[PDB]
Amino acid sequence: SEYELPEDPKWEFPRDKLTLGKPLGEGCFGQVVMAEAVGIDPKEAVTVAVKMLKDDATEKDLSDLVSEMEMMKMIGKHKNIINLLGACTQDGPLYVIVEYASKGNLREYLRARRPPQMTFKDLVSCTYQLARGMEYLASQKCIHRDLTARNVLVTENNVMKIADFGLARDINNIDYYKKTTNGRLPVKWMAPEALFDRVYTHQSDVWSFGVLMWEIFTLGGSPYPGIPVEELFKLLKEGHRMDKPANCTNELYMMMRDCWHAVPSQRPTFKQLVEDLDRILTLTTNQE
Amino acid sequence: PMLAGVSEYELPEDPKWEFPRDKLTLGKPLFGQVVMAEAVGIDKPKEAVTVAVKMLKDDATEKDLSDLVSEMEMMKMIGKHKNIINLLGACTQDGPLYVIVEYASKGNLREYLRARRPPQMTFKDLVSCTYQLARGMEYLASQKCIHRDLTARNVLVTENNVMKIADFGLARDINNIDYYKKTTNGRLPVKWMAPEALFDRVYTHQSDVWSFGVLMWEIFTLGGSPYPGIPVEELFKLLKEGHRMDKPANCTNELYMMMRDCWHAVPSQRPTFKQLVEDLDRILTLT
Amino acid sequence: PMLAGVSEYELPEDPKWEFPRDKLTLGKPLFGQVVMAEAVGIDKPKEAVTVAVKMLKDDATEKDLSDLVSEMEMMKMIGKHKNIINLLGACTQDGPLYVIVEYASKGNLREYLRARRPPQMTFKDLVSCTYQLARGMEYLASQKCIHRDLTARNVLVTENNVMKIADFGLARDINNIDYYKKTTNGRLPVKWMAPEALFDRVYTHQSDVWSFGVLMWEIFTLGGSPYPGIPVEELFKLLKEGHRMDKPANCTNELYMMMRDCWHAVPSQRPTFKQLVEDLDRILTLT
Amino acid sequence: SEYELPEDPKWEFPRDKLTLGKPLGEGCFGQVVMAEAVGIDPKEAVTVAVKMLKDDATEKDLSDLVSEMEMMKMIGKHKNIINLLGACTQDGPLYVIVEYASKGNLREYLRARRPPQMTFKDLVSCTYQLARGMEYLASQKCIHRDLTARNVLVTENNVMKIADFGLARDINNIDYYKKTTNGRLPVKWMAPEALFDRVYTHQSDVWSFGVLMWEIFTLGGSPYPGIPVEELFKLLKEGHRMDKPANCTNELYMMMRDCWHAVPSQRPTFKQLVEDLDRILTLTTNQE
Ligand SMILES: CP(=O)(O)OP(=O)(O)OC[C@H]1O[C@@H](n2cnc3c(N)ncnc32)[C@H](O)[C@@H]1O
Ligand SMILES: CP(=O)(O)OP(=O)(O)OC[C@H]1O[C@@H](n2cnc3c(N)ncnc32)[C@H](O)[C@@H]1O
Ligand SMILES: CP(=O)(O)OP(=O)(O)OC[C@H]1O[C@@H](n2cnc3c(N)ncnc32)[C@H](O)[C@@H]1O
Ligand SMILES: CP(=O)(O)OP(=O)(O)OC[C@H]1O[C@@H](n2cnc3c(N)ncnc32)[C@H](O)[C@@H]1O
Repeated sequence: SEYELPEDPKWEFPRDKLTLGKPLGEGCFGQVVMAEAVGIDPKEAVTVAVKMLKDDATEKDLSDLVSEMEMMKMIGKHKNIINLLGACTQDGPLYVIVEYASKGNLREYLRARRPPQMTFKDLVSCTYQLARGMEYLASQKCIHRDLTARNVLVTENNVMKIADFGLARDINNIDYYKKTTNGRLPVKWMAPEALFDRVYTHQSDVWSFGVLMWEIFTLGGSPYPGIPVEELFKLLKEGHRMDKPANCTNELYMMMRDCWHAVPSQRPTFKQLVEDLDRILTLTTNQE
Repeated sequence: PMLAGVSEYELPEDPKWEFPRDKLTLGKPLFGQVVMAEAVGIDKPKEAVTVAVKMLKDDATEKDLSDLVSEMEMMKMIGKHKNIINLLGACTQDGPLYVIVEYASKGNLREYLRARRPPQMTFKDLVSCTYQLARGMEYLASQKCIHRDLTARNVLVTENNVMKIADFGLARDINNIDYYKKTTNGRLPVKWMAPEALFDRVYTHQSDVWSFGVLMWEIFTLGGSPYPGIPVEELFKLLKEGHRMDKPANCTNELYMMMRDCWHAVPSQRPTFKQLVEDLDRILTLT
Repeated sequence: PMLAGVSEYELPEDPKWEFPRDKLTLGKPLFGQVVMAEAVGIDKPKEAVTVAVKMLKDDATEKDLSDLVSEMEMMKMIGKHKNIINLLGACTQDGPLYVIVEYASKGNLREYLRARRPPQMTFKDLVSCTYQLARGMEYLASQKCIHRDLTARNVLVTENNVMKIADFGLARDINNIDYYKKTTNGRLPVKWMAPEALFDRVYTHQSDVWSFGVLMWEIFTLGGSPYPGIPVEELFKLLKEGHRMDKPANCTNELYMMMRDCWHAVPSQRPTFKQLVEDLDRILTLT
Repeated sequence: SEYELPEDPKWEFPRDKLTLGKPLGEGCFGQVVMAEAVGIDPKEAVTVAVKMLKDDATEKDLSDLVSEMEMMKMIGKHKNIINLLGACTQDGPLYVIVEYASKGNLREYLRARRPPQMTFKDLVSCTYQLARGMEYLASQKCIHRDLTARNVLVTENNVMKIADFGLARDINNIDYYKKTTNGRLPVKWMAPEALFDRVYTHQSDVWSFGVLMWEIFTLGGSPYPGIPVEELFKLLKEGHRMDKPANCTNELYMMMRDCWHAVPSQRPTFKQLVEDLDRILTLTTNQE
């Protein structure tokens, strides 16, 4: 065969049962399009999203798409993680078929529902759902490395879905100590040890989660407003951190600041973040 | 003297190229982002000229930042040429990095050609476009630079329909070092890569000639996508097996043989950019 | 609770594998350095056993440190096996990283065989050595590890002449990820690399089978150097052209066909380690 | 041809005029052997050193050897830089032919001439020669990146020769800002910005020179005695530096400490180091 990907029958989807449709957008690393997959699971046609390469794809783009597919299989299913539905890997272009999220990414979702709509309780719920998704990811021995609001999708029923696992790693046995340089990660979401010390652990993902929390409570704001990525390397070393969002309580801001402790072991674990957010969410949810 | 900690930024000064931030007004958008802008005095010290500004986005990675800085550095090394987008200035101190370059009102070549397909491009125009690009590459090669990302999407077109080679973020300076067996090329567009760039960890001017051949095919197909119907996923093996693209409809046998020569498996058997310029000049004259 | 700044070291704890520094006495030397040592209680809690300790040198690089840590991590993943050098313990806290492993009194296989060439090795011994190594690799592959650096110099021999696969610094865990198109392999020994590892940015268990074939050749030549008279400098092109090593003098047609099968260009056409073990067991029994 | 290296006639040496001899040692990345080259320059046979690959050479080893050859051609000739004499690049294994230094590397040279022989003036002279070599290298727009005593050779006439350019880079036009990760450089000779900030400049080589100075004045001592490379990353960030060698004056120790300023622009330039060392050397040299 002229193709290269190995067979994995349980996940393979027939190409003649997939109808590609409207493009959902370009990621410079490939493209996602809406599609109809018959019997992907009932011989019913369900709307899905398909990720594939563009004509100017590089070997890194191809390896990233394949890595994302492999990581999703390892992670497994979870309410707060975009679900892998199947793939077309044989006799043709690589198609990774995933759950379609009609409301788009979290940043645009929040920006479109700003006040002159999102309620404070809705923001806490979003944060809780994502903490649960990350707590699950970490328990599956996966480090995401690219947790941003743009990389979270929202379903028609407003469910938060962590997505974009192309940069994620499997740390079940190897932790890449001193060999993960991290030059392809978004600087404004990176923990200091990821930027300077060639490591990346679950605690580094906790730092990114703190930045994601800030994005949520600013209803889709861009991190470190007015501070170019160009001067952030030295500012971070100097202890500078983002300020408190207007629609954030002291308790939630202290949580963000704790995720940003310089010492990784001083940051909360995702298990602890889930416990605290469950308490806060419950108390902010009307019980009448 | 300078006190310590005056700037938290990192780029060194280069006064001759530095442009005042207060003289630049960023406009509508057009790895990073490019936006139109007005630059006062970059040319008449009071006249505002329309330019393009490349900068980082909020989700910039260290590779993105190093690529933008590398592009700026390569443009200074290469120097000015009619068929290369020219660097006009840069804001590198006390703020975000802005690389200011010539604005090309007609967009990239791919789109340019696609929008001018028969229902306004003439055969002579296609040959002219190809010759201009061969001249730009001959100059770039003489300046000891390998571009590595030559595609029609990376060629811009000005108001006066001048072809401008752009996007030097992946380019390398091979004046003294050639990166033999240490350039893995995983960030280059597969459909434009020579076999030795894909498999053998090298990249020479002859690898750019292979890319030029693909660009020629894109041009004579009026912005068509290379290896139609062939996924990049199976191209690695097809290329080793000797497969090559077919002749575009609006292409003469002479021009197609030129493309095929750029795709010889053995790099030294491909023409040099100097030879391509000489041949295209002759063809253009006889057209 | 723990106060901050108690340790300036970086490795996380793993108690079950940690060995007391005061129970380890470093001896004479044997990327880093390996030295003999005496470890009290690593086995009788009062008995000192002779072991080998791998550690960094004063000119260690971050790659050297990450490689030593990776080797330690891979050995824990792989688990114990008769034909794999076993990990005994490690000192990772409050001091230099010491990876403590089984001491093999007879050195590496290359030297072992060279010192036993006819003026004490028998044909049966060579087959036995090969089978033992096939068994070790079959186990490693079942544990979803790709070694990537299988050479006779990376095989150690114990006092009881047991073959032990060693040097897991370049090994990878492919339980869930296979590194497709992202493993460039520039740090692997060229003369032991499968063509797809050299040219196609992949590495699978079938690539280790190719290396195993080269190891078989090293074994039946009593520690000879692969591709004699052929510089690594011209091997890239020779390999693409289909060239393969000749049959060693002390090798039967059957064993040579096995080597040639490990060197099939198409990876799926090579035997699996499981098949190699089954075939070698039969040959060994008929010898 | 089955080989890959391009021709460069002016430097090519005939293989039949080169006789390989005794091995000078293994560098794990290749091997160096003594040899006789006839007419390499007079049809006289001069003793030279030849660097070549070993049978287990990797692609990095091959690319490093070729890079070293290319860098030496760019640097040019200098009294304090090991001289490239020629190479055999066609129709056979790559041989890079260089000046033979009979006294070996500087670390062993100093250790073999310790006191129960080196004089203090000799140590200052060694340091001055190396500063001159580096001042020249930097003016040629080259960053060495691997300046250690083991990487300095000494000739029969006690001339200091900077060697091992396999990790060096040409920064005539490109400076590799934020794209030089430096994971293959010896940690104990690395400036903090080289370790943490993905950059490498001439000022980073000045830091390494300070460590080399310490090696010289301890007569071949190993840097950061008793401090494992494993804990140096955090100790460096915390401002820790090596102590003053016994046979070092306050003036020379202040020079070392200045080479180790955390801020690169605060370190002296090689031009300044050469000027100060020339003064110190002159004053320590008997003028009777
Ligand atoms: C941030 P980027 O690299 O563009 O990210 P990507 O290219 O994956 O997505 C491009 C567009 O398609 C959207 N998108 C990606 N995956 C899905 C999906 N599964 N369902 C709905 N929209 C998606 C994404 O939010 C964005 O609007
Ligand atoms: C190939 P890519 O990564 O999209 O390239 P880039 O990130 O520079 O995208 C810039 C967009 O604006 C266009 N563009 C880039 N530079 C200029 C310029 N100097 N003048 C006019 N248009 C430009 C370019 O063709 C594309 O449409
Ligand atoms: C192939 P290399 O990089 O030399 O490999 P290494 O750096 O481990 O060198 C170690 C030296 O001591 C030998 N050696 C390594 N490990 C052991 C061991 N566990 N027992 C006995 N000898 C060993 C090894 O064969 C070589 O001679
Ligand atoms: C530190 P390493 O990697 O072994 O360094 P290398 O392998 O280049 O050198 C190995 C041995 O050969 C010595 N050597 C290298 N080059 C020369 C030379 N040009 N003249 C004399 N000895 C040399 C070097 O000092 C050491 O003793």
